[PDB]
Amino acid sequence: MKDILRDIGVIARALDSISNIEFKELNLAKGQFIYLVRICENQGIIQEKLVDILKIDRTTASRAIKNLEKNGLIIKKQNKNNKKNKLLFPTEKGQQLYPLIIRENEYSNAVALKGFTEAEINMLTDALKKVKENIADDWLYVKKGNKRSY
Amino acid sequence: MKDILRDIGVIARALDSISNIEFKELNLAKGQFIYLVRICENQGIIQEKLVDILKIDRTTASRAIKNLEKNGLIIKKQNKNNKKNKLLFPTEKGQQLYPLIIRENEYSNAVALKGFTEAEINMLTDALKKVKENIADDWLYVKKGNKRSY
DNA sequence: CCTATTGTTGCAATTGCAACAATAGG
DNA sequence: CCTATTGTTGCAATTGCAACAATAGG
Repeated sequence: MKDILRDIGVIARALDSISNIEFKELNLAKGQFIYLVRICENQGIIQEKLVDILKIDRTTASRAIKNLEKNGLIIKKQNKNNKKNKLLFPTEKGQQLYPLIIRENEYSNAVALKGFTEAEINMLTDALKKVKENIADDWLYVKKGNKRSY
Repeated sequence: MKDILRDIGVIARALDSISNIEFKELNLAKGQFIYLVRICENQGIIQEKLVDILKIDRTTASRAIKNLEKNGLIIKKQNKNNKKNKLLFPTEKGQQLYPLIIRENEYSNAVALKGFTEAEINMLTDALKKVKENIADDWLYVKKGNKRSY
């Protein structure tokens, strides 16, 4: 069985570090861009749903989202039928940053996917989607506190 | 073209968070285990070379390597020919941790590579190798300070 | 002498395990 | 009432852009 955890970890460290440095121009912090991007596509969704689809810690997302709302990029309004859910909507400062973030994310994507044909990227989109699903259960299994057996 | 950066970010966050909590029992910090894995297999390596292979910040490294030596997990040695380079070697408690660490990583890799035939993982190893190489230039590009033009 | 390497700290922010809250929804 | 959901703070870290120092190797 050949390792894959290493390269995927390397590739993510680079792409995230590039995005952090480039987005510091737009005053976005270390990991704050992954939230607003997802919040802009799915308007009004909840911390717990983002925590699930993004696979980050809940407390880490809580304070990181507190700044995006403090610094005026998103707004957390509540629903009349739910006293606990906080529906996270983007502001006009956030709606204008989304087309720019898509360009850095897409240009970094084109640099990373340089050399692949249209069929090769789909074979890689499917392979990564499968790996993302295979690891989803064990992430919450360890996140809850349960001990793995190996 | 389709997007690949998003899934790669999710997979690397989950695999890292799983490894962090499970290596917390072995008194390794938030991201310290990635260094010791490489130092054990590359004895006499320098901190700068690790920064290049792992694609993490140089300041993030140096501060983290300090704890690795401060907590007796590795050792910083000086050479005769070079008063600038610090050849990094693991301690004895560092060597005994290596077969355990590549046992959790090995199993996390098997969970991630679930349902792939032996050929499908090679088509994935070779694919991720290019993506790692394709992004190698642009990361040091931005890290050094030069602005990127789309 | 000169420039790229190799390596460290000053703030200042993020990160995340506990540990604790409070509603949802039976 | 009960339990899963959803959420925030306490606090001790790591993390990272500046701003530095110091030898390597011409």
